[PDB]
Amino acid sequence: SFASSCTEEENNHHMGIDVIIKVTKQDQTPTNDKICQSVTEVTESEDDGVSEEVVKGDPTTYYTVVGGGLRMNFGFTKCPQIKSISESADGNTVNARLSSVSPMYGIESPAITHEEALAMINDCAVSINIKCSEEEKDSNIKTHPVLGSNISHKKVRYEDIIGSTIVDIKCVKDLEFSVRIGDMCKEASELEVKDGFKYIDGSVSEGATDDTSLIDSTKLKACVGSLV
Repeated sequence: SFASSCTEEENNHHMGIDVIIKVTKQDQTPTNDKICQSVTEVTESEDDGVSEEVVKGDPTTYYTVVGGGLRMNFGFTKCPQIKSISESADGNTVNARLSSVSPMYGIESPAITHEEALAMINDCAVSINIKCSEEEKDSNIKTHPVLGSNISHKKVRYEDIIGSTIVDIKCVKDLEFSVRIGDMCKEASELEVKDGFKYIDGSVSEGATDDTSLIDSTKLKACVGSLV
């Protein structure tokens, strides 16, 4: 049930996901504000060569965002599709935002039942892997503005969404993360959830909290996707 706009209908939700992330690199790291160097998509459930099993696990789409002196890898398993990936940098910090796109922008997306949405909320899991990059090529920024999920990072019901968070401490000092799942047309109280953590000074704090100002989104730049 795809639609490119927001209509009034029960048990018919345009569910989306919006990931925001702010990384503070180590001082002793080489300068690199060259964001959106590359963005690649790939979906594999550990299903390929050398890894055969009787029971194959859930497939997982990985997004690798190279820029700002970092290689950011995000793994989504059973989550609303990601259609927009933006980034930005300044100083030793690099911000990135990965999300679905709301029918409000005129993009079409699936509308799922209230029940199907609750299960998705339960299964959807996001993995985080952040490595250093020496990549020096030019930013490959899009010509058009960043489209959004229409979901805000306000404090709402907590949901164990975020999984493994692995980072190369050489270039990564601090790291703040926020994940939001909800209706992209109109907030549905029971289907609005969020997960997040604040890795500061080597310490991790978890839980839902207001992150509407984690990053200044107006600074974000749309990254162009590529392959191979």
